[PDB]
Amino acid sequence: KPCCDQCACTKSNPPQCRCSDMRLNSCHSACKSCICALSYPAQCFCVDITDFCYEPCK
Repeated sequence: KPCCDQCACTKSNPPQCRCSDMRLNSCHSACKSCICALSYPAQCFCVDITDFCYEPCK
């Protein structure tokens, strides 16, 4: 499951939305571009800009 607690979206049709929340070692299953801190363990964000927000988690 890909979820997202912190979501962000530009006001526009359609909107580009990024997910700001930050995981360790890797991004969620449906993240194309994943950008992590070079360090163990690693702080990974998903920089994808999809045009809808995923739902929260847990």
